[PDB]
Amino acid sequence: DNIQGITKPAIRRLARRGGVKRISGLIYEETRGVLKVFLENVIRDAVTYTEHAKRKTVTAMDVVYALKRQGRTLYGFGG
Amino acid sequence: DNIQGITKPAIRRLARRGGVKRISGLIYEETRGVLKVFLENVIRDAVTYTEHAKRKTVTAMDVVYALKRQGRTLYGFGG
Amino acid sequence: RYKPGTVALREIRRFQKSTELLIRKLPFQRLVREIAQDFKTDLRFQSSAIGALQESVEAYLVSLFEDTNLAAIHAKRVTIQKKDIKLARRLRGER
Amino acid sequence: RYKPGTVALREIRRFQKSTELLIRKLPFQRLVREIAQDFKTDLRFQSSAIGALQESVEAYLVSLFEDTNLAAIHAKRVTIQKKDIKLARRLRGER
Amino acid sequence: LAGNAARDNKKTRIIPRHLQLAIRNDDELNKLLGNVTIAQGGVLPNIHQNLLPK
Amino acid sequence: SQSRSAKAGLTFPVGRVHRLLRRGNYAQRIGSGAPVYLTAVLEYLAAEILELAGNAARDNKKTRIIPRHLQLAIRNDDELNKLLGNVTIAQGGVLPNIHQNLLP
Amino acid sequence: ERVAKEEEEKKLKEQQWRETDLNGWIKDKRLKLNKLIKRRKEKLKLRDEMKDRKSQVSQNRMKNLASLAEDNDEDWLIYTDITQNPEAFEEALEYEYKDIVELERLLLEHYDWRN
Amino acid sequence: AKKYCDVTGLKGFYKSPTNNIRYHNAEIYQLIVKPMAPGVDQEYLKLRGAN
Amino acid sequence: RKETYSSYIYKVLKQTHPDTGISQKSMSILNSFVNDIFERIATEASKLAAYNKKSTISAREIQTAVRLILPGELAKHAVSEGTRAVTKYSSST
DNA sequence: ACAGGATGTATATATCTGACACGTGCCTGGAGACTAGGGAGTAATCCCCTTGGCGGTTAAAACGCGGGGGACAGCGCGTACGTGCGTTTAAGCGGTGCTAGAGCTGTCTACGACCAATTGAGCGGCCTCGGCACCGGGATTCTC
DNA sequence: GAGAATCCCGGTGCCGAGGCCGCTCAATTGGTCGTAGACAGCTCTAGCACCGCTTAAACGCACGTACGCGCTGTCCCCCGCGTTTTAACCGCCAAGGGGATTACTCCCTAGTCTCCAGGCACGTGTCAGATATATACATCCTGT
Repeated sequence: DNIQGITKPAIRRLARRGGVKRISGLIYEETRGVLKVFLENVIRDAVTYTEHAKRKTVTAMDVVYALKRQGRTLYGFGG
Repeated sequence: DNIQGITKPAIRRLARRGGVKRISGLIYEETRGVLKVFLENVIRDAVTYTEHAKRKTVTAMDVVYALKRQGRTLYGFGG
Repeated sequence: RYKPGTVALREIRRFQKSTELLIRKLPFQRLVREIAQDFKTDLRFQSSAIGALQESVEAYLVSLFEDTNLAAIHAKRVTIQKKDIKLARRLRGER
Repeated sequence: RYKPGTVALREIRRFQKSTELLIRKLPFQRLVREIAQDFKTDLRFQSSAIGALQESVEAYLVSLFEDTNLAAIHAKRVTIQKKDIKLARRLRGER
Repeated sequence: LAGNAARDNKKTRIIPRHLQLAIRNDDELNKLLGNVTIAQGGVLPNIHQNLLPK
Repeated sequence: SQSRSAKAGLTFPVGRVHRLLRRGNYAQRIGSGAPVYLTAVLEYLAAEILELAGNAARDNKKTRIIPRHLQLAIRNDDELNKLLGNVTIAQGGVLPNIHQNLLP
Repeated sequence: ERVAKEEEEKKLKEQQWRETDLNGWIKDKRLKLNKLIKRRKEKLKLRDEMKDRKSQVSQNRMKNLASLAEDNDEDWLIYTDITQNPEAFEEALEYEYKDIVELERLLLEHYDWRN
Repeated sequence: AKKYCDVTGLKGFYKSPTNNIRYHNAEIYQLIVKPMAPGVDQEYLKLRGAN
Repeated sequence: RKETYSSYIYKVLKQTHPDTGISQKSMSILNSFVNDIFERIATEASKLAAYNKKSTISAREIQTAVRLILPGELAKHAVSEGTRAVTKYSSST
């Protein structure tokens, strides 16, 4: 039950940070699919990075290069 | 007549190459505007590139590396 | 009492007005492990890596909600639909 | 007599497989000359750079145009407008 | 891919249009080279169905 | 004797960025004006960001610098947003924006 | 047709007033043109003052924006009125220029290089 | 030595703090010194050898 | 000896806002921002050095790269301040 | 509708912990003096390519005008989702033990820069020719 | 069933595509050696598991209305085509601007040794906030 382990009122909270008034009932599972393919495309690069690092622990450096390379660089956690 | 070098059959052809069927009768000016801003970005970068090279003509090599800076890289005219 | 639409503006102001995380941590950690063990089994993860994944999907989702709401106003509507999401994903560039 | 729309898709097909240059050399060459006037004076060019400019511009206009066509049909319409163009510019992210 | 895009287009010479369809028809090379643009090859033909009348 | 940062009137280090340029394999030869030019550019950029961040922190009537103030300073400014239109922020939030027709 | 008839009646009354008292109508039209020019100058001054990031108007805009980002229908209208109007200001300036042109036409009906 | 305005050649009262160009009065500054392209002040300063 | 820019931006914050403090997450924001700007400008200067058959990076390449990276008002102010700093450093006599 | 007993407020104190600050010891990279090789500055000079401009053509752009398929405002069924309330679940904490492996250090050594000799791979240039560009007659297949 | 309008097929002119040759400067072969990397060894930060507990939130469900979506009339604004105007294309000779290349002096920066202090790891204090006590009045909510 882990694909919809993140829940629908949390999706509403993220949507109402995003400024949309009314949301459908059929947008939850497609946002879950978008989220799933987004983390797939991120931790594929992150697990290649930690595979080449001769490490079993995924650190903050591998994930931060993984979103740096896709044009979505993130500040603060790169220290 | 300065900007009027490009004309109605030209952008009709370009919109037809966009696969559109019905155009509006005064979509003219904003297309002229985005035309203007795309060229002035590209040849501003080309002018800086040829200024640093002490080359007071603009070459093809400069503008294809200006596009490759801009993320719209061209193939065939050097690189 | 309130008319339907004023308290929605109040909570949308409250959600835009704050900076807290909106995704539960343990289902996300479980999701990260279950989506990572197919690539490589018995992996270990860093807590700040999970926080980085948290803030990345939060920024991606809220930006996605901006341009899908822009698709909603573009079609003279208020509620978003699935074709608004597909239009935003296509016009963003990815498939 | 004739009906509009079918000859429109007819020379859609006629210009679809042929991949020729569209906009003439001379007026766009003059426009490139006057748009480079204000940055540096007495600038010359060469014929390959002008062709590179033509290719980049036609690529940009096509890549904007079927995207704004998709934005037009998503609002259940065929004719394109101002706000379709602004929505395409906002969703592609030049703003 | 340039060769098999050249055989079906009745030409024994490879033209940039043919390899344009070769890189627009295979998905792996399509998003391998999605940000690039090529020389006088145009666009692969497609027609969306509500533009098709009747 | 004395450092090159006070010789050029700067607070950012010069030998540090000279070192970081040296074995960063950008090129095998590096001139002398390169670290002082980079140092002055970094000076101006950090000073501008700190000016706007301090104005936002004072605007919150709160005596520290919190990344919400950094987000406010980044997105309120025009060309700082243009320079930083790609980077995602840590613990920053989203600027308040409601589209006009949603107001009744 | 009622609005067109009212506009024609207003035009006939304006023509009768211009034929009856051209001096007073010309003075009133000149005063209206001067008021329109003063409003256009104030709008251009506001547009120039908004362009300065170090101006006090930009600081007040940042104070109102953070006031909507740190801590009702009227506050909702204030948030609607604090939006960026780059093209709306240009359209309002074009409308004011058209109004000034109409005022000059009404004055007619009834920047020095040496410095 | 006498100080002269770099643009007009008249008497130079003020000097700009960004590009070290001496100008005559306000309208010269607002129309020339502020919006000038970057790379034009150098051959303005080259005539008196100040680049 | 883990190396970071904390002290320097502490003082240049202190010459304009004396009664203000920095959070550690914010501290990391300015550190990562400085490193990102350094990386972008330096790789553009190296690319422009490799442009012209030139094996040396000097101040002119970095001035051109600053004019390429930054938007216009930031660019003109950055080259003004950098030119003033270079002329201060060169005339050390 | 009023009285009576609950909290609420105020305006001082008091004690006490929490999340920031500041101050100090001590190492390794910055500064200075120095040589010397070499990349860069600079003048000359060959000659490639770009710029101007006859003028003649002619396909392409401009104007205009009938008209019809589409934008767009208005309308209305209904259904899908807002709004609010009761029940349920495992989200968050925090406590801590176990230990995996991230990180650091010393030692060995095998890989790769570096200099030199040298030869043919591979680039500039020249030349024959055939596939596609062009071109025209006619089959043929959408369209109204 | 007319009417263009693409597709097909045969013929022809043509120009870059491929093949060949001179020869240079770069690939390869070969030995030296400082040293980065492998690699074993070792300290201990931190990641994993998990027992149980408050409860916010997730889940579920009922009610209903703004709103998605189909229908529709109407203004009108682009579409299609004919004519006319205009400048794009093309041949093309020509002046010379301005890189390409070459020659060569020289300032400029890598390299090395000595070195010391600026800057980081890790200590010690300071108000901000929380929490109380106490004596009244004040006020509020409820029952009588």
